[PDB]
Amino acid sequence: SSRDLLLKAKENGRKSLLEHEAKYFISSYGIPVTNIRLAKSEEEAVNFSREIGFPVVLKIVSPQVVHKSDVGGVKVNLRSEEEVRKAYREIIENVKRNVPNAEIEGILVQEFAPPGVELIIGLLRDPQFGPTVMFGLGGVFVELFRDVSFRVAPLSEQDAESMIKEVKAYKLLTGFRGMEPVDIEAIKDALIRAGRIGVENEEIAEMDLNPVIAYPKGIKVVDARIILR
Amino acid sequence: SSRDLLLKAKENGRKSLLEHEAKYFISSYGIPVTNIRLAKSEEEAVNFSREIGFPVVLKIVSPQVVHKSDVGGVKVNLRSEEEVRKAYREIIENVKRNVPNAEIEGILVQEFAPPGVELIIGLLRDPQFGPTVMFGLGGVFVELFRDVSFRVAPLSEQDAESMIKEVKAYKLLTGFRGMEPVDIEAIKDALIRAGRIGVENEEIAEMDLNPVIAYPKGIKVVDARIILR
Amino acid sequence: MNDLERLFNPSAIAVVGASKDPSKIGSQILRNLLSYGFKGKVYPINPTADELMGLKCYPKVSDVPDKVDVAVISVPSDKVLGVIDDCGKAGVKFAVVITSGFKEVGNEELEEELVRRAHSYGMRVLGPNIFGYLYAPARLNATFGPKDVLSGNVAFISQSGALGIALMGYTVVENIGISSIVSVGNKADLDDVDLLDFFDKDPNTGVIMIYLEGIAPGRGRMFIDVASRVSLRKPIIVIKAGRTEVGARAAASHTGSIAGSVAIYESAFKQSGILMAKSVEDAFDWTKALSWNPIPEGERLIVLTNGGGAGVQSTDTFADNGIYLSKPPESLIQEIKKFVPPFASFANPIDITGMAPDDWYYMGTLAALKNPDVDALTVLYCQTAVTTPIGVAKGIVDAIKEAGNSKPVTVGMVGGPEVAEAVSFLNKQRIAAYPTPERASSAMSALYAYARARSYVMKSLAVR
Amino acid sequence: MNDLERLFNPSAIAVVGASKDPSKIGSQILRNLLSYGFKGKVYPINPTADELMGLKCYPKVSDVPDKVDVAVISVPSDKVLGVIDDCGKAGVKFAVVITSGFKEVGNEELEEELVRRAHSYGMRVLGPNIFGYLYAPARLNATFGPKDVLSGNVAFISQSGALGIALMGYTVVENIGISSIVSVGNKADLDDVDLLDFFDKDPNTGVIMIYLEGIAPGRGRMFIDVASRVSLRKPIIVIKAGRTEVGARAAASHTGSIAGSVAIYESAFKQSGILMAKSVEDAFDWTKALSWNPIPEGERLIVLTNGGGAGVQSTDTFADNGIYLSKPPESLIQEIKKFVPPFASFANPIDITGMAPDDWYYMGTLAALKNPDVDALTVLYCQTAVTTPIGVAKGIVDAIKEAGNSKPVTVGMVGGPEVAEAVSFLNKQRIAAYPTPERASSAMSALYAYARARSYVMKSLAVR
Ligand SMILES: CC(C)(COP(=O)(O)OP(=O)(O)OC[C@H]1O[C@@H](n2cnc3c(N)ncnc32)[C@H](O)[C@@H]1OP(=O)(O)O)[C@@H](O)C(=O)NCCC(=O)NCCS
Ligand SMILES: CC(C)(COP(=O)(O)OP(=O)(O)OC[C@H]1O[C@@H](n2cnc3c(N)ncnc32)[C@H](O)[C@@H]1OP(=O)(O)O)[C@@H](O)C(=O)NCCC(=O)NCCS
Ligand SMILES: [Mg+2]
Ligand SMILES: [Mg+2]
Ligand code: NA
Repeated sequence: SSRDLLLKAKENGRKSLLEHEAKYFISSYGIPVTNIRLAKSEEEAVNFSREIGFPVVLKIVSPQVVHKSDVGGVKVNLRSEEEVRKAYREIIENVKRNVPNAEIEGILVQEFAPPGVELIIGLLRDPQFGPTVMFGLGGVFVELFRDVSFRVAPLSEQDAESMIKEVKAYKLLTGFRGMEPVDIEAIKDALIRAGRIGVENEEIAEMDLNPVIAYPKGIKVVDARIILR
Repeated sequence: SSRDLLLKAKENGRKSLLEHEAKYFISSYGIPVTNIRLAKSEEEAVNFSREIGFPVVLKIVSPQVVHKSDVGGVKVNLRSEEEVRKAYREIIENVKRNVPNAEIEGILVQEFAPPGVELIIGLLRDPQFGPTVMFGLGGVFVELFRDVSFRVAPLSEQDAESMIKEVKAYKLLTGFRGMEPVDIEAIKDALIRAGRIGVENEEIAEMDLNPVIAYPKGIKVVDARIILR
Repeated sequence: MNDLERLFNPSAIAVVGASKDPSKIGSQILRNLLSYGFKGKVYPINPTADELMGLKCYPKVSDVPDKVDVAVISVPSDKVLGVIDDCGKAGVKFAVVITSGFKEVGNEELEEELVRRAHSYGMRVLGPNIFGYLYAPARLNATFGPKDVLSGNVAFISQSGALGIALMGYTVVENIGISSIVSVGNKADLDDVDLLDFFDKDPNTGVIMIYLEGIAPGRGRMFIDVASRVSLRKPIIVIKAGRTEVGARAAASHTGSIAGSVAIYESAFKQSGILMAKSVEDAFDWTKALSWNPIPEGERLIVLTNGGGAGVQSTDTFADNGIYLSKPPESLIQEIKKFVPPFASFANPIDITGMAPDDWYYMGTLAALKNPDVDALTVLYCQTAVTTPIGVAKGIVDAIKEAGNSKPVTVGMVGGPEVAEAVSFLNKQRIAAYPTPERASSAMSALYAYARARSYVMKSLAVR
Repeated sequence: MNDLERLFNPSAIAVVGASKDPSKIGSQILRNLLSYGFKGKVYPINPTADELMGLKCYPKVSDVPDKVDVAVISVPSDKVLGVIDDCGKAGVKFAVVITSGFKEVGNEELEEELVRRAHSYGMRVLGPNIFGYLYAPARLNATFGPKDVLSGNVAFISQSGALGIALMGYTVVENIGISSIVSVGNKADLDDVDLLDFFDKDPNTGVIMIYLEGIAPGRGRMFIDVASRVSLRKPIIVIKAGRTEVGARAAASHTGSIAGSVAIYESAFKQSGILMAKSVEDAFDWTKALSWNPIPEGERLIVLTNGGGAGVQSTDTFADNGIYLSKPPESLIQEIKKFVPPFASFANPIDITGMAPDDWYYMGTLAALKNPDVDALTVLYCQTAVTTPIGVAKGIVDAIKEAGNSKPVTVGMVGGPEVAEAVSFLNKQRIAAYPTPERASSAMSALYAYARARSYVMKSLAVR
């Protein structure tokens, strides 16, 4: 069961899932994720990156590092094994130098994400209403303008559709200069499933699918955070 | 007098200014523009390119080009005296070729515009209120969401400041992820001058400063269109 | 128990804390119970009195030779637990605790113990810190508020004390017919969900208005589930206290509670089919229209006006509420062209011009209501020299009757004292009438907002 | 030709089209003129009558042995140009043209000829297609509207006929004191700009309320210039007809014109320091408060309430208008702690508890108003049995008198018929009182909105 990931994390006194575990968990619910492998060796990364196909992105899986980029734990666009290979040591040094307290679960090999329209799907627990799903467009629209919608879970198809249409940046989903309309149905599906994750798993205090890329066909979660309690 | 640009156009039955002329006219009112020169000869284009500084954009100047991109009338990122001479002849050879019946005013040497926060400053004539200034954030914020503010000219400092703070995308001017706060005093200053242009020049029917780029210090109008009546 | 049938329709009610002194709260409640005409047994309870207001008085509820359903408790907080014990022994099912001095003044322990003790005897608690409750079908006024209300189908639940008891009086002024008034105060036990469940099943109640400051932790899901199903058949209007951040803090300290999230309450209200009113006046205007009208079957809303300016005010008000007018059906335009001049407008609003006499309101209103392709009607009147306000009003009444059907109608009338009387005349006949075109248009907008809210709920409950 | 002194203050006025038939419009105007008490000379003009209403009648204005300032013309449009010529011959300065059938029915040609010809005689035109005008300081009622209005300092200009004449009656019901009513109708010549200029210099007028459908092409700049300068001393409230896109088209069709830009009108009003009302109710509520109060000198607004609920409604409403309360001066809290219980809240609103008797409203209002760190007061009252509405009102009256200053005050009172009477009582004293806490708060917010509007204009006029 995918619940084993939650149990393992609890047993190890951890209060969030590691990035790859979060995506496995999410994926088990039918929410599409960018493909990933956890590299336990310079050799395995380079293979996993050979396997997943190219380019790849590399970053550090550690229970101890949270904002990765400013610690130098994120390397990118690595088409050849050799292109990657320097990155494996490159990040290792950078985290060793700046987080020697940190535990190194391994290095993460991340499949590439063609650009698209970015989205946020969140799950929180409101004291009154319990598991609540939130939606908004990525970048400055959630982060700066706070343009988000909420629905108390479980979500009906009506809930999902209307909360998408509700945000001010909604027209970013229906075609604009240099961007086709994206798969609204696929967004709705993910919103509903996010709500289901909250209703069913009491051990999850919070979830953040950010960023999520919307395409004309399908969506893909690029990064996922799952907080435990 | 910069009014000679308007009179010249009127006499030739043109209903708008050429893009270099609109910039000169705007400049004469103290609105900053990206630096440009009109090259008469190849030797001047080269000398101007050194004056303006690389990289420069080269584009044909003629009243006949509906679309400058597709007559081979625009070469980009020219970084040397060599490349300037090269493009200076490809354009003319290609534009003489594909639109021979077209008076070549010259070739425009244009300064590179560093990236920043894009704005729109506009001027229109309302039947009730006459010359009115329009302000908005660039890209999707005006074009898709139509997030704009208006003030009837002439503008006071109070009018300019409040109309900036009034648009929903205002926070893009006060610092966000990956971008410093920009020069609001410069923006106010350009808005007031845009109003002055409209009040004073009855032959100008409308004006669009778009894109305008705002930096931590100052702003620069990249493109300007002026319609006559 | 979860069933409140015998809270609202008790056979016997005790008033604990009534006094020889008629100024005390218990005595005021007892006085209201008798004057409003309760037909069950009333048992005043007082340590020494032999009788109060012509009724045998007992020192304890447990000494009453009868099954007491409801004990209305009006003794100081330090005596309440004692009275609960006695009520518990006597087998009382509902304790209506008037008394203040509990969670709202920081004494949490006392409130939790009040509830704990009540429940150990299977007794439910309304309150504490409330002004009581009224239920018109049982001729039961167990409040110390006004002695009377207009009878009707609106249930009003109030978490606020002072505003609650004052709005109880305001219903009379606004001609709103009441089925029930319930003060819920501190909501230590019985709360909105419990009451909504009762009013759902209550055939005397057609509309539910709630002044709501907050919902208890962990109670919100159940609230949505219950309100949702109620909204399928009965409109719920909520006046939300603290719907701005600063106001959320303002209600957080008046009540003994932390402020919940504004945005999430608003989504919950949307998922529940609930209409959120930002003001008392909006809530009462809407309650009135929802109480006296069926929901519109469709979107063919017609506005009838003798003034262009009033008609444009209405148009703007409808637009702000997402309601857009469409050209009227050709058959209606033809019906009306039979008596209006050529310089009349038919864009919708239908402008019968400023020289319209009284009877054109009768003929116009009738034609619109009788027409198969008209779903709803807003009639606007500006007082001119050529009309009488009361004549226009009687024409609207006669046209509603002669049409036979029930389509929603609202009326907006502008003018001097004669209009104020005509408006009052219409409201006393349960025709939703208002002194401005914007209020008449806002009231009709609520009828449509409710149709749309019901639809939101129906679609959300769709079977997969 | 641009001074309107003799329009509002004529020595002599002719009514052309009055008749022995008392039902005709001309006759109705003449009756209003005499019964409202005009003290100058009135000249009925009729082809055959020797006298009308005991006044000597002439067949032509030019036959009158006197200088006629104003001619009120109530003859069919096919007769108007002839009367204009005779007025012109007689040296009439103002033609007030009641008559309909000009630009609003598609006959722009006739309208422009009317104006052209009037101007050739140095005569201004008001209208055409209007119900007339009223100027209280001259005891001049030249309308066929209500025969009377409450006297005061509000000038009301209306582009709408039916809504204008109805609102004229509504001012009485809403206790609004009037200095002038002006129907401008088609605005073929004299318009809002011309009128603002007069009311700017009129010491009888302190507030200007306009019902505005549109401004003429080329006229907007002059409108901002004049209105902004008026706004420095006198508030202007505009009810804008067609403030939504949908409504702008509807107004664009009602008048015969292209649809002005919604956004640019909004900006023009802001640049004018004008308060835009979205409704009749808001416009009248604000007018009352602005007519009867000075603007606050600072932002230390106090809300005084005998119940949390009303206080939170108030707080939310103030917050929706960009008004945020701050802690009361410690001197004030100390003053009020002399009589209120310790579980009273002093966060602002100052909650003196539901147990507050009538006297605490007097003491509370007096303490707040006399305090030098308090700039304005909203008093909120929820009717309970421990008080009387009229006692609370009289307390407020006495406190305002005792304090011997003018700080803005609004009052919100919630309850039954006794509250309606108390509110009516306060408004008859020119204390702005309302039957809900949101309306009292909205009205106080209008005073702040105006102070901020005036400041906007002052800042825009600052010398470089
Ligand atoms: C409940 C409250 C009104 C009681 O105060 P009170 O009436 O002045 O207090 P008293 O002690 O005088 O009243 C209780 C009466 O019942 C009697 N009583 C006391 N304990 C009793 C008991 N166990 N059994 C029966 N009667 C009892 C008292 O003797 C007194 O009667 P009396 O006049 O014959 O002596 C008061 O404590 C309170 O909470 N006030 C605020 C209530 C409120 O406003 N709530 C709603 C906010 S909207
Ligand atoms: C102005 C209006 C009311 C006149 O209609 P009317 O009173 O039915 O018209 P009449 O033809 O009867 O003329 C009125 C009187 O003026 C007299 N009259 C006509 N021409 C005259 C002239 N040149 N000089 C003097 N008196 C004249 C007529 O004889 C008549 O008097 P009488 O009854 O003694 O014959 C009408 O044309 C109109 O415009 N109605 C609508 C106006 C309106 O509603 N405006 C307000 C919009 S809010
Ligand atoms: Mg009309
Ligand atoms: Mg009109
Ligand atoms: Na209180």
